[PDB]
Amino acid sequence: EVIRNLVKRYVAAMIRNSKTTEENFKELKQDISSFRYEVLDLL
Amino acid sequence: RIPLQIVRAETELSAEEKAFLNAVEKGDYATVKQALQEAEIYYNVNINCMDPLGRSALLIAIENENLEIMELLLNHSVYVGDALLYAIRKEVVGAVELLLSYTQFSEFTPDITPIMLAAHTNNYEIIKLLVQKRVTIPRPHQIRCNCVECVSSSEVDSLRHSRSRLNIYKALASPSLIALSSEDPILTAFRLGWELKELSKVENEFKAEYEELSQQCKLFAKDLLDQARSSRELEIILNHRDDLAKLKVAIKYHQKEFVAQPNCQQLLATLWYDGFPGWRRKHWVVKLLTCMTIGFLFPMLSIAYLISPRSNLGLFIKKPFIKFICHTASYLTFLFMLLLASQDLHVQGPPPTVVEWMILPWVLGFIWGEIKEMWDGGFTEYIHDWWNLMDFAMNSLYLATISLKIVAYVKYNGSRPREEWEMWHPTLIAEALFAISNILSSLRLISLFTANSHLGPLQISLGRMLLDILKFLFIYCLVLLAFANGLNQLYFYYETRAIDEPNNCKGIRCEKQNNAFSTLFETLQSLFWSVFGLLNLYVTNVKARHEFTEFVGATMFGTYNVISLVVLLNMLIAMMNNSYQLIADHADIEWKFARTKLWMSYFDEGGTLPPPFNIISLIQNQHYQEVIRNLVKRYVAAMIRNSKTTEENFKELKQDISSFRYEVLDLL
Amino acid sequence: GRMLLDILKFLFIYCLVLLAFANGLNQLYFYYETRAIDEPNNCKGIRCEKQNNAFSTLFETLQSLFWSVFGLLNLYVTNVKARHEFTEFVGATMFGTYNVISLVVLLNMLIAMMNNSYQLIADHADIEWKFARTKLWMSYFDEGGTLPPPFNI
Amino acid sequence: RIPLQIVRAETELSAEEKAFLNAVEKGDYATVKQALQEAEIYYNVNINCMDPLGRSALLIAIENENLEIMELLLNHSVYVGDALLYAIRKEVVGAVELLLSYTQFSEFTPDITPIMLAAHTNNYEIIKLLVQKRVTIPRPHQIRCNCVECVSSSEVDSLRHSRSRLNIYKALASPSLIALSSEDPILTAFRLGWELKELSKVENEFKAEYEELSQQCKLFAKDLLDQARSSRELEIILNHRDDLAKLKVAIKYHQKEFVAQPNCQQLLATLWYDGFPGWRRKHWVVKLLTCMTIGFLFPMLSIAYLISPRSNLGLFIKKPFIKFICHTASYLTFLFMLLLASQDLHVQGPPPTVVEWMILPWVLGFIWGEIKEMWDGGFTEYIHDWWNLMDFAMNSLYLATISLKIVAYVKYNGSRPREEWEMWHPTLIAEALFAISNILSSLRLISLFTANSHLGPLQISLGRMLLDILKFLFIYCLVLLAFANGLNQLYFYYETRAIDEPNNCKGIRCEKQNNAFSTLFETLQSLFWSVFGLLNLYVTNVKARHEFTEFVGATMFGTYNVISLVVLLNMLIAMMNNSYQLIADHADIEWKFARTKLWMSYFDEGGTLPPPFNIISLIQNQHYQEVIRNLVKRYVAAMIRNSKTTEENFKELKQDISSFRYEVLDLL
Amino acid sequence: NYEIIKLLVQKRVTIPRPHQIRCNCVECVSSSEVDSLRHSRSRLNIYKALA
Ligand SMILES: CC(C)CCC[C@@H](C)[C@H]1CC[C@H]2[C@@H]3CC=C4C[C@@H](OC(=O)CCC(=O)O)CC[C@]4(C)[C@H]3CC[C@]12C
Ligand SMILES: CC(C)CCC[C@@H](C)[C@H]1CC[C@H]2[C@@H]3CC=C4C[C@@H](OC(=O)CCC(=O)O)CC[C@]4(C)[C@H]3CC[C@]12C
Ligand SMILES: Cn1c(=O)n(CCCO)c(=O)c2c1nc(Oc1cccc(Cl)c1)n2Cc1ccc(Cl)cc1
Ligand SMILES: Cn1c(=O)n(CCCO)c(=O)c2c1nc(Oc1cccc(Cl)c1)n2Cc1ccc(Cl)cc1
Ligand SMILES: Cn1c(=O)n(CCCO)c(=O)c2c1nc(Oc1cccc(Cl)c1)n2Cc1ccc(Cl)cc1
Ligand SMILES: [Ca+2]
Ligand SMILES: [Ca+2]
Ligand SMILES: [Zn+2]
Ligand SMILES: [Zn+2]
Ligand SMILES: [Zn+2]
Repeated sequence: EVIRNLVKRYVAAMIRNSKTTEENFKELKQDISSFRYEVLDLL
Repeated sequence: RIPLQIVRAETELSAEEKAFLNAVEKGDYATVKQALQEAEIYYNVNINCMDPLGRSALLIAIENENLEIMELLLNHSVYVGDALLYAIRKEVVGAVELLLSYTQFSEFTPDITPIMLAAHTNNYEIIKLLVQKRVTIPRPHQIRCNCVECVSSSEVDSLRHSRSRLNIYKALASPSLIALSSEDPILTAFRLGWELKELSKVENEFKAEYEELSQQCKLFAKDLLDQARSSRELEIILNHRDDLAKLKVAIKYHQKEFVAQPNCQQLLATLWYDGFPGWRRKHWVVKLLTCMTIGFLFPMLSIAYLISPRSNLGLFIKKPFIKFICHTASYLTFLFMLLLASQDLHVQGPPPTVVEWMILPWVLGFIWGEIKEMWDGGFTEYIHDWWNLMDFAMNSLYLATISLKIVAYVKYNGSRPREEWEMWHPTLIAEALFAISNILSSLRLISLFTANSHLGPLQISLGRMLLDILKFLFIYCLVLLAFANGLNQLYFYYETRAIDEPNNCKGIRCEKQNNAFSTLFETLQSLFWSVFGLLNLYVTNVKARHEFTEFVGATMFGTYNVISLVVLLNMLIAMMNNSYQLIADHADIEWKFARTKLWMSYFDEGGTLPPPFNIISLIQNQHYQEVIRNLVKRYVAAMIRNSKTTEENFKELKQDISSFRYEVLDLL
Repeated sequence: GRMLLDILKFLFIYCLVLLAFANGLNQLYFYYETRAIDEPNNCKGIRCEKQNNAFSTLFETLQSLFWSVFGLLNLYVTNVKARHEFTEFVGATMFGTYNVISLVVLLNMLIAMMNNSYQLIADHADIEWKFARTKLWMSYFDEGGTLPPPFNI
Repeated sequence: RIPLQIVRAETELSAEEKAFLNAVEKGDYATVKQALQEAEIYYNVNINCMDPLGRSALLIAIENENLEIMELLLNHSVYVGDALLYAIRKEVVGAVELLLSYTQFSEFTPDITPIMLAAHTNNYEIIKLLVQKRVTIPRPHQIRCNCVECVSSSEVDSLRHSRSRLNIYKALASPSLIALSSEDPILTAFRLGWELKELSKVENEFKAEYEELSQQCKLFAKDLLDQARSSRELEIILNHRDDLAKLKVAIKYHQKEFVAQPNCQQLLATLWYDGFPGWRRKHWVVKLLTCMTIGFLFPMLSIAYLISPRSNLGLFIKKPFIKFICHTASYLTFLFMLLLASQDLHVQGPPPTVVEWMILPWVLGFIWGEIKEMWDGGFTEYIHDWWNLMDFAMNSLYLATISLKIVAYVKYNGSRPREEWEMWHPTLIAEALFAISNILSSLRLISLFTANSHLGPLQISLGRMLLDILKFLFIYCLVLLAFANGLNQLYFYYETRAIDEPNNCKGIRCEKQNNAFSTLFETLQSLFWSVFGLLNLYVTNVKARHEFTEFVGATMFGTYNVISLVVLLNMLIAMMNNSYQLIADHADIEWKFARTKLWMSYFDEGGTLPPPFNIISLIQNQHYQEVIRNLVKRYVAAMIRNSKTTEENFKELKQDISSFRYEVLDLL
Repeated sequence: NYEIIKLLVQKRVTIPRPHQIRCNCVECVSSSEVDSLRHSRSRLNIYKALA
């Protein structure tokens, strides 16, 4: 049970540390362009 | 093959519970609202379900900075436990206010409170929002407290108690939490940093965290001082009493960065050159000539102060730079007389000469000044100098010299040649003590390297490398004693009388060295002098034909040489290199702190005359408060600007784009 | 050349220590000064085969403390003809403390200072050298001084 | 007051020309299209107008990655000069293809061409697009070319010529441009890096740029090798002929990173331990015992190879590790015999003893092996070793020793005691030469530290610090010669005959040193030995009572001591510290290169027997091409992935958002 | 990546067991002789997965 608690805490802490690249900007551009194409088609 | 499975299993989400969480993550407001409305009727989706990462719907909404979905979840009465802590850690203004207006796994320890976490984040907006209410932080006990509660908590759970104390001190040492809710932020920062340094000393573990908290408080004080925009404000700050009272308080708490502030140093320099208004812009030759002229006239200035303090010359010595020059010139003349004191020697206990009669008043002035400083400043201040130790040694040696001179004068009258004097004759001991005192007096000039720009930081560096030297001293002494014991044990059998020696000289200080290792004292001296190569090799030889014993002694001596020179001395060089590289970054700040202490030592009325001539509130609080308010405003604005000028940012951007996309698609 | 500045800075502290211990040793030893005739070869001072009167005068004391840096001062110079063993031990202790400072403490500190300064000035060595070499080259661009000595006269 | 105005004025934009440029910057397609259509009718807006930064409308559109507005401008026939260069530098795929299909200020020099700029950017997509057409890059001339065109261009404009050459070599050294359009990328990278290193040597200026281009080519070759996925591919690569031919070519071009490749080293290690299959996983004691057993049996293996090379023992010595062990054991036995050679001495020119008779075949084998290596390998390879210099010195000294022994044997018969022999007697010179040869032979073992993991990189570091030692040698020698000249000039008047000396011994190697500075040769030796403290101080004394001369000589000697020890030796220590810190990062690669050379030296059939026993295509090209194609694909994919895994990115995001906003607003 | 690793471990997935550091079985020596590069790469990948 102690190990289960430690593993939960470690996973949460390491995910937090990782959360706190050019591919990110590419994904942002992709999202904007997909939204733009959807809006243009709908209109 | 290695089978891989889930050792610690959990409760999996249902197909709907996963679609609902995915909708929350994507920010689709319409589907989340539909799921929330359907859960009230059909009870098919648990709105409080976690995810494989442990986050619930509310935590997902908070992490994405989606205020609309967050508020929608809050209106449906979802579990909100510890959500405020996640909102505060995320440093999102919307989540707090939303949440403020309203044993599972948690990423925060049970002792964390909203105000404590906000102070940990050092976020001025959220800290101010929480301080707007009635919030409190528990008072930590004394560093060395021994009450029943402290010992009970330490014994029951040392880890929990230590963690709680560290969290409390992290909360209190927050620059934003000191900017608010603190009468005197500068004094609070000083004392809090001092207490954190003391805790770092006491707490062998967690030492780095307390050190960094103390350094953070020191930097906060320095930045508050940096926000000053006029000389009036700086004077008001430094002269505030809880002159230069607050500067003295800063010096007491070892606030080196605060003292070495460029504006603080500029004000201290304007005070330092009281007489000369344009000393900053002068040539080297002009400054040197002025210093020489002032130094050569120190007796005149001292006499003028003695006769009439209120005159163009009487009060000219009370100026700090002039007073320093006069004291330095007096000490230089004393050293010159000490040098001249060695320019009939058969008289046993001779009367003091003219040079000694001139030296005596300087020694009396030194002793009187030391005891006057002890009487005025106190005891702790006297022993904190660490330069008063050499002064005490000098004064004691001079007093012993005078006592032995008196004893030899009143116990001997005849003129017997020195060749047949006793080994412990009073005159010889007095002369040896006087020579040691002369060495110490001339070495006392090191403390004046602080006043110089080129010699000050170098003196600081050498003084701080003396600590590495001291650390190496212990291991060297252990090795030296070990090999001295071995060599003495081997060689003490062949000890020879001084008569047997070719010139009736025994020991290593003879032209032909002998009996190098016969006694432990002589063995220690021989191993000392072999470091400098002054011990000859034939000292490892004995008259008897014991070639094995001679070779074994020679091998012990060679191993001692190898260690002490090849291994220990090079290790000392490496340690000095590392320490000097470490302390080269902070040399300027330490030097400016030391020089400020030196300058302030000459600001006081007492001790104006150098030896031997020394033996012959509401409105102030209001002004300080308004200046502090201006400083806090400026500091907050500057630090917010600096922070403004992560993957979570891109996640928030994606969340905003997706929410906009879903809204547009629904509307169309 | 740029490390010569660190050497110069260390020179002041070394000279202060040297003068202090020279004053102490001279004060201790000037009573036992001996004439050159009394010496075995009529040679007085430290540049004799048997060193003598190392600390009898301040000038000789300064030279003796200088040569002890290089190990050329023998230990028996701390010995006097009279049986004043306390005086001899005190002089030997002063000499040993001077040795300890000047060699163990001061010389290693000088080495550390030189290491730091050389590491600091290694980045800009090329630019400084090119500036100096440009000055040297331009010194030979002028008509004056074309003929080297002795042809210039 | 200082008036501030525009010294170099330009032509300001009109109110419309500014609104049109602002519309282009914001990405509003509708307003830009309206302005373009209105300009054709009213001619009120110059479509080619610049901005305060010099950018035109097309440059603004390219910089914002706005393909729609760009294409709209292109359809209206705007000025397009040098726009392709900006599109290529921006590394935007859309701009090129758009522009490809179709003296003002420019940010690119006139010698820049589209393919050259694309190669500079090292962008595989654009480089491939440009190579799809028929594009060429000018061939740079020889590094030391002396044709009329090169000298004419250098004299007319040295700056332009140097810039053009550097740009061409930047284009050619592009990893992407070598991945395409190159028959053998590995060989191309090797030779291009070699030529760039040679240019860096020749070009005193621009040295850093050529160095970094060469390093980039070396890294490209190493990465191409890194993309290998099987041992078959690695063998095909290393064995390709334009065995291990390509590895030898890499070693020739000093491709240290390519040679120190872990897979290359693993293959070389499998070749190195031919006999032992499991040497990688063995204990220290087992390896040591095996090495000792093989070394003690080296004569047996040599004899077995001599008698029948085709046997379990005849060909057991041809294995590289076994051959190395046998040669090392042979050299160790030679050194052991050299040590034993010093265990009647009055015979003038005695016959060689049994130990000398055993030593002679080893010397003959050494000489024969050296001349055989010279005959087989060549001259440049022989002199590139830099270890053959010590071997040549040893062989010459041994030959001189043998010649002098023969001369003394056939010119002397009587047995005269050595005390009355001539100073230049042949036996004495022969013995001195033999002793020097013994020193050199024993010192020759340094080259075997390469084979060891712990001793190899240390030897590399010490060898590379020998260069700093050599650099310090010149300044030390200048100082030494200067002070030797001064001391000799001062002291040569008091030169005394050897008879006048107490023991008829003259010079500094006597028990009482004398005439230390009488002659220049003796003065040089005396200043040398004072470095180690072996020169006594009384050598600065003269018989005459010239106390001024003695003091001046002593002061010269003291200044020499101060310089050579305090100043020069500490500066040497500082230089060594800096150089060792610099070369500690690359120690492993250099050591692995040196060890690869050592291992490959034992791969050849020639020189198998150690002394003294030495004196008794289309399908290969196709396989290499397919392997290279796979490597290039993998390298391109990996480098694109690495690059994927700026303020201009945020500017492009803002441009996309604003263009979407304007389109939506117009539609609504 | 904890999420994807958990997703894959939700199924029945296995990772091959590396042999002894100094293993001398027929399979290890056969793989080493046939392709040393491939065998070394596979071992390193397995230990990267397990660590
Ligand atoms: C160096 C050898 C020859 C022994 C010298 C003995 C004294 C003559 C020297 C040694 C240290 C020197 C002192 C080192 C420090 C200073 C700082 C200096 O103050 C300044 O640098 C000017 C700026 C300022 O302090 O306000 C005044 C000279 C003084 C007292 C020096 C005066 C002369 C001193 C005492
Ligand atoms: C050190 C003092 C006592 C003089 C010793 C003389 C020799 C007995 C020593 C000195 C250097 C030694 C050599 C240093 C280098 C090596 C590398 C070593 O090769 C290895 O490290 C095993 C791995 C491999 O090379 O394949 C073989 C032993 C050998 C030749 C050593 C054999 C013994 C040597 C010649
Ligand atoms: C510590 N020490 C020492 O005290 N004396 C003085 C002896 C009394 O004259 C040495 O002479 C000495 C030494 N260390 C050494 O070199 C090493 C280095 C590593 C391991 C060993 Cl074992 C020795 N030597 C030189 C030497 C080498 C071989 C032989 Cl056979 C004999 C002398
Ligand atoms: C400065 N100095 C010195 O001048 N001489 C010459 C004296 C005249 O022969 C030393 O012999 C000496 C020394 N320093 C030392 O080692 C330490 C190290 C740290 C603290 C102390 Cl107190 C001593 N020694 C060795 C020694 C140790 C114990 C004893 Cl009882 C006696 C001698
Ligand atoms: C270079 N040199 C030297 O050769 N001898 C040998 C002379 C022959 O015995 C020294 O004795 C010497 C020295 N350097 C020194 O210390 C400094 C340090 C900085 C500047 C000066 Cl000027 C001197 N000394 C000690 C000394 C100081 C003052 C006096 Cl008055 C006399 C001797
Ligand atoms: Ca004091
Ligand atoms: Ca060779
Ligand atoms: Zn308590
Ligand atoms: Zn050409
Ligand atoms: Zn196996």
